Amino acid sequence: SFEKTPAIKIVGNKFFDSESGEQFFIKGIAYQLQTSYIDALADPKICLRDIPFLKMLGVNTLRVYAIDPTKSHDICMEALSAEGMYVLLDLSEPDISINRENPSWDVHIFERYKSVIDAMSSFPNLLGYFAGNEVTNDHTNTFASPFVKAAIRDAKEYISHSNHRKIPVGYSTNDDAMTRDNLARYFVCGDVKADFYGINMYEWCGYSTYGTSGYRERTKEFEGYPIPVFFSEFGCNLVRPRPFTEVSALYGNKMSSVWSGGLAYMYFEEENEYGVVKINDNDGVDILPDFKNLKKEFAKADPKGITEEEYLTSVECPHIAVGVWEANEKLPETPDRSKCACLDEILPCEIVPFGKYEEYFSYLCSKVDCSDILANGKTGEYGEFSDCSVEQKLSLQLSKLYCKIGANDRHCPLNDKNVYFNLESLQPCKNVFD
Repeated sequence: SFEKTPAIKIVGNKFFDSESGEQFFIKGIAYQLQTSYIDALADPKICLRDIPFLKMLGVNTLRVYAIDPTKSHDICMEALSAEGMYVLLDLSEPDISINRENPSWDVHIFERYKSVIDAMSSFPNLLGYFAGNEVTNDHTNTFASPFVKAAIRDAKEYISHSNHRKIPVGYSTNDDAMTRDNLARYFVCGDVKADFYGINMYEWCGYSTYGTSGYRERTKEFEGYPIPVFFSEFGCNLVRPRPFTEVSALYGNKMSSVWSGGLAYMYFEEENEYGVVKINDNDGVDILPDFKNLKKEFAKADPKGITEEEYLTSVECPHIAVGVWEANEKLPETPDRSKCACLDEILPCEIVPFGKYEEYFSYLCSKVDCSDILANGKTGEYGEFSDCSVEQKLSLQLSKLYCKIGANDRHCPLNDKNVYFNLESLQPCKNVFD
């Protein structure tokens, strides 16, 4: 039973408890142990150790960056519900993410997102999904953001055309001044919109103020923004112990009318000095001085919200400007698993997954036309097979060189142990093919 955590819903630019009608404010902390990620919410001994410490801290929300969808989460998710706690969840993992330097929206990443959605959507205390975290981070990689918008669209589509509660799908961004307005506008522009928007906000350092930190200016620029907005991370570590005086500002009357709260970064201490606890060699919890300051600030924080009943009584995309903003409004298409699966059956020359990609793409794309696998977020040109996996794309180009050479001897023209002749290509899915 999840009675202590009714589903939160979005109306306009605010969160609301769907059963009480009261506005929901996030008082959170990031909770991530550093598969090749660790999924503490799949390990009862870890989460049941930490939840009593989370309870003392006074949080109602965790941010989790990676779960293993092949594992069960009901024990930890029920234990969290018992203490009134919700989860914001990233859909990616470290090795399956939109790469900001070479962005793609493809079958491999989309399948990861779906699996996470399938693993976690039955939990009423799943607050929301992040389709991206700081993908575009400065003016040289804004062309990554159309790939993220496509991911939001396709994630929302897949949630929509399914049996699940319509869990909102949003985005988490950094705080680079040259890109931040454009990013905010881009994610609510056109036909595809994020459902909510978190900022990783570290502008308030030590004993700062509302007027000197930048918080006032941020608050004024997000006032009237059409979707819920909050601090997906906060807790600058200039001075230590961290005072967390930003918490008083965040949940004060001025900021609580714009921001839906925030999540401190983070629970575990991990060589970066951001923890509120340290895990000892016994695997027990040692409370750090930060914990008490955060605890005391969250306890004082009493945001003045509005009831849903009371609250009840598309925008232009940024222009393209070279060097500054280069995110095309035209998005890549929904990746097609069945179409890309056909390459595995028909292609003469295949390569098993691996530095070598960049090397082997440079090589093959000098000998054959690679337009069919390129994805360009600046111009909105996406090749026919640009949604396929990193290996299928490479296999296609190698197979193209093989046929162009014409030898027809089953010698694939690239010397590498991962290259092999595909015997399935001699057999008679879809003749739609190339």
